[PDB]
Amino acid sequence: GRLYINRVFHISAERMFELLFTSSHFMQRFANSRNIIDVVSTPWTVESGGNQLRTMTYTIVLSNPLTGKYTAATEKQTLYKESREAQFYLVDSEVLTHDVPYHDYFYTLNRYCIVRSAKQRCRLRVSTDLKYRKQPWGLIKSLIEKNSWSSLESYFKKLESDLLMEESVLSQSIEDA
Ligand SMILES: CC(C)CCCC[C@](C)(O)[C@H]1CC[C@H]2[C@@H]3CC=C4C[C@@H](O)CC[C@]4(C)[C@H]3CC[C@@]21C
Repeated sequence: GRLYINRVFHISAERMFELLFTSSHFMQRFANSRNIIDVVSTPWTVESGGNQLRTMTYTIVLSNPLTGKYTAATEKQTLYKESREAQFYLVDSEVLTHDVPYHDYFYTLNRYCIVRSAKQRCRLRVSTDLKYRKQPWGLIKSLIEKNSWSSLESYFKKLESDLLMEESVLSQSIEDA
């Protein structure tokens, strides 16, 4: 679909994963700045396949005249079995909206890839794709496209800006010790 973040940070692959995929204060501050409230999540849970599973719910406060003031959302995060601690993290995040128009007809798939670059460095790669169900006809999908890609771009750029500010204070704190 679209590649929104491709960057090497001066944060370890371990710390980057715990920043993004645990109930970190970093994520709480970032979600608030994006008007995402009432974040509820699970711990990472193992299943028979070997992959790990984490699910979240939250409410997105919307600025769209075509939508209501709020929409419920559900996120299912899949950490693939191929991941190795502090070395390689590959998460597939599927996001469902529940109160926007045509919410039954599409969802979003975000793939997060964290690979350790050096000793305290990592490369984060986030790609985004829209998925469709029930075969939305004609005008429905073009409306979905024009009301998603720009909001997803705005979302992940603010995350990259916050990760860079995090990199600047965390790498300094580690280096100074
Ligand atoms: C047809 C037309 C009336 C639809 C308009 C309303 C749709 C929204 C509001 O335009 C949706 C579409 C994609 C939705 C985003 C998809 C993925 C994520 C990543 C996750 O971490 C945090 C929530 C977030 C940013 C979702 C936010 C809500 C988005 C942006």
